[PDB]
Amino acid sequence: EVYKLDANVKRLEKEVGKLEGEVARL
Repeated sequence: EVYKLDANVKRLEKEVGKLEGEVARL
């Protein structure tokens, strides 16, 4: 369970970062 969750969070970390990056200049 934990092994998968760590992977989920790592991916979300990247995805939220990308979103924060795209709305950053708006």
